[PDB]
Amino acid sequence: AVQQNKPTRSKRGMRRSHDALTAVTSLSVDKTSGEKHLRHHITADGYYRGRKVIAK
Amino acid sequence: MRHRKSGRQLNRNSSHRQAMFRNMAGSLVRHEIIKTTLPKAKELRRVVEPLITLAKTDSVANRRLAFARTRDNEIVAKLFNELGPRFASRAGGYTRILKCGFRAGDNAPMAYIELVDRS
Amino acid sequence: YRTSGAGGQHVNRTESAVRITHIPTGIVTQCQNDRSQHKNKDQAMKQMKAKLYELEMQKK
Amino acid sequence: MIQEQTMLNVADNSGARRVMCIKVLGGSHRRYAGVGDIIKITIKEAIPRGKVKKGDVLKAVVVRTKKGVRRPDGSVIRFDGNACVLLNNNSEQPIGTRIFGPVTRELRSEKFMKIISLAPEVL
RNA sequence: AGGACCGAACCGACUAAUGUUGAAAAAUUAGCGGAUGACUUGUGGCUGGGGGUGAAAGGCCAAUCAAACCGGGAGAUAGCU
RNA sequence: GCUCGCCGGAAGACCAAGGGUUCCUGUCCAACGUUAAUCGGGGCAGGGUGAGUCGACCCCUAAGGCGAGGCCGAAAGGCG
RNA sequence: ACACAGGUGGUCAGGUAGAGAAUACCAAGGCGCUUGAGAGAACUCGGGUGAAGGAACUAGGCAAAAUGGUGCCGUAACUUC
RNA sequence: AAUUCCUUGUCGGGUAAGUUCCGACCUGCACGAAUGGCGUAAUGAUGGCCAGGCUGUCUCCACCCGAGACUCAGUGAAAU
RNA sequence: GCUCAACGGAUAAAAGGUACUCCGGGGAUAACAGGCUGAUACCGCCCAAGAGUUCAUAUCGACGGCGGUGUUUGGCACCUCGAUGUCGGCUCAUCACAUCCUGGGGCUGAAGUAGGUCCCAAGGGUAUGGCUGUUCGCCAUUUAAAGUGGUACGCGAGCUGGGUUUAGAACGUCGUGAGACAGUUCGGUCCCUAUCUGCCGUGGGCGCUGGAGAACUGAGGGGGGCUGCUCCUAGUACGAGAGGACCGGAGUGGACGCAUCACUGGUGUUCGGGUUGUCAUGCCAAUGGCACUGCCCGGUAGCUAAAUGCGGAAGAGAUAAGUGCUGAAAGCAUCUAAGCACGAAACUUGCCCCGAGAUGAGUUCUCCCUGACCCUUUAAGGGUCCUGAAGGAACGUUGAAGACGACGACGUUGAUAGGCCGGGUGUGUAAGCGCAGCGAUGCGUUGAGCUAACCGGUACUAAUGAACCGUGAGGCUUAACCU
Ligand SMILES: [Mg+2]
Ligand SMILES: [Mg+2]
Repeated sequence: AVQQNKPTRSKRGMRRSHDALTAVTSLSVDKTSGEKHLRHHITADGYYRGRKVIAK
Repeated sequence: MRHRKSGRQLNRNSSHRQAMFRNMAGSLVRHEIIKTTLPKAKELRRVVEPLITLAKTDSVANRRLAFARTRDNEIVAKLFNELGPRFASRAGGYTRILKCGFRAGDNAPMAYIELVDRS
Repeated sequence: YRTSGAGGQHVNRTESAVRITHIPTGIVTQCQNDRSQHKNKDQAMKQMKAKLYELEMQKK
Repeated sequence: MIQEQTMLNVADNSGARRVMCIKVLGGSHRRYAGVGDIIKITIKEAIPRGKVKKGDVLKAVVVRTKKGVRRPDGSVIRFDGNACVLLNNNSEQPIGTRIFGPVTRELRSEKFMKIISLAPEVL
């Protein structure tokens, strides 16, 4: 229900051990607008797989 | 478990899943491309990719499921008059999915759904 | 066995209630008079004995 | 599949009308029994003068089940009435004589060659 | 005609699940009883603590009642922790 | 803006009581808002309530409250 | 003590169905209730359906299930009629 | 017996089986006549007992519908 | 001048109730539980008066005697009173052996059948209801049997709250009374989001001394083990008959567990039909929203049991009790002492599952890497420029895989989903058009129309070029070979 002792801050490191984030490995570069974007996602400009998939 | 099943609850009851794809498919036919979330595109691949099966071929009696879960007849007048003859030879796959970043206020994964022959 | 007098853990948590029966005839005799079971068992020894003298008597 | 507390009808001319199973027999911890089976029953309703009496405790064989008995083709045989034929407690033979309604082929045995010979209809 | 009848509002709170760091310092959801009278509810008015009031249960008197609250005697007194 | 959904002897309109700027515009997003907020009953700055007939006041009076004198009571006061 | 599932008096009474100010669906009118978005395990909270059996369950048919309107026929004990 | 210790008194009923209940039995441990006695239609969110109907109460649980739980963002307590 | 007699004498002078209660404190002191103790209790043993016709010792055992158990009632007041929640139930249990069923024996006052008692044996099995808060018990009817105990007389941060044990109320009873009753009867709030330990699952890290991909071996651990009945042997043995077997064999059950959806069903709010009231689609005709999915009627896939397949072994070893064989000590006798055989659901195996973090990190099988230099505290050294393999992760499509993770399938060469065609499937003969009928409605097209999860196909869409990660022949020591 509730603890009987104060937990050690060293345990607090051990509980937060697996709690770390994870960044992106590599960004998919466009081949026409020539810019990095998310793999299997469109660019910020509206490009995907080279072509202009959406006029913004 | 949901072995061999098919259907996402979408955290909504079935009467609202009914009534939401009314307007969502009801406006995609209008503007030919819209911004929605990706599970409301991926469950909508069980919905809108069959809601273009709605858009196959004109009779008189085929004006009616496109009244039924749509409450609309103007969009009926767009489908079999213009879009039926548009997609006259495509045997499936009338759409395309564009995962377009995340929604601001809740980090919801958005996407663009659209038609294949938009231009 | 236990009696079901009022008091609880003085009553129900002890074996203050006795029952003495007969092997060849089958004549039970209980007692729950005082708190002690030997104020009951030995009393139920007397009451079965009081039945026992009547067994020849009621028959005859 | 008849458990306790189950009202059954009567299939012979014994005299009872309503019986009720109080014990499933024939096996250790045997929770259920279908046709071809023996149950201890009481009698809840009888005719004003018959072979029986309201409250007699005796055995019976189960002959018609609403639940169903299967055959090796896959065909399951259900009924619309749950009736039984009353037996002796000791000789364990049927007491009545005139069998009412149809019965099944699972009922036939050396113990029950007697009933099917008196049955009006055997499937 | 009725301290009549079924039953809304209204009024009560009998059962059950909830809830028990709550939506809520007693409530909701389902039902329930009364619902033309010994009815219910406004606006005021009056009764003050060994007193009040009470179809009475030590009930109620500003979320507190076998002696209200606030201030003072008063740093009551404590062979007790 | 387009549908959709709910309430509808109300989740609509209207007052008293009570609140006392919340009202209307402009501006701002630190805090406040159980998240963001470009928004707000938030901040800031401006506005905005017009009466012989409506209400109060006012003229009556009830329960009641006070009380000249008056009566009673150590005093304070009690009753009228 | 909160932008609190509470409490708070008066006035107002559209349509269809309906005895009705019940209920339903609605109009006028007003809102979608201040975290969302996923996933579709146990597990509780609510719900719906259930073979055969029908109280055996249990302290206890608790709750659930069931009954339900309007006419008409018919209606026992007993009665303080 | 809302009163009876013994006491599950005895008998009858009821049930397959009834420490309950309903009839008697009177041996009233320790009823009793306005701190009333006995009876009583109607009445009761009153106590106990029995039946029909009814059904996941149960045998013996299965399956779906939602609200959380779990995943990700934003915020972010508690008793100890 | 005082039974100041509670007699070193609180006052001349003083009774109660409190379950409406309250403070101050106490494990200095009660009630449960633990503790010690074992009187009592329970369970054995010794003696043998005798009973048992005779015959103590088949069966029993007077009078007595000796132990064991902690298990009854107790004793004690050591833990706990700045809290250790108790009766019964329910849910789950687990242990003991002093064994209830099953197993193995010995003796019998054991013909058989059936028992009696004793010993071995704890693998597995070991009722439902009526009554009552129940426990217990009685009863009914089962069963192979309905074991007994340890467990805070197991189990309330799991449930229940009937009983006891608050305040309300009443009787009987007691007291003048307020009130009280191991007297009853009616009514009466069961809180806690889990830090740790423990447990059930499921991951991450690093390790196993070049790296990677696999297959395993199996240390060790777990699961599992029940039984009736019928028939044969056989009416055989036995017995006078009645009755009725051993052993061996077959069949079918019960109960349990695993697997499963072909069947038989349930469910199937996403398939379909019927239908009520209302609202809207200009209006009819059609639909649709809402009304618990509005109310029904049904049904695919899936999930499911009540639906159907297995499962308990046989076998081996070593044995327990027990039976022996040779055989001295002990010219005989003698299962023991030397030797030696048999002997049970216990044991170890045989059965399945887990399993090399088995740090003792094992095994075999396959793939990858054969670039350059500086530094000084010269080595399992540090750094720099080329190189980036096997493969890996990441990302997307996804799953009869899943809380997440993990797992599995697939990413254009491609069938991974979705879509599409084909098919089946299920509601049950659509709409519109005719036709008849005053009409409601019926008939013609008509298993038509529709069709969720499904079966066969289809690249129609969505599964991206890359990049990332991991590198560049792998310590020392002898040893053995080869040169
Ligand atoms: Mg942490
Ligand atoms: Mg012994």
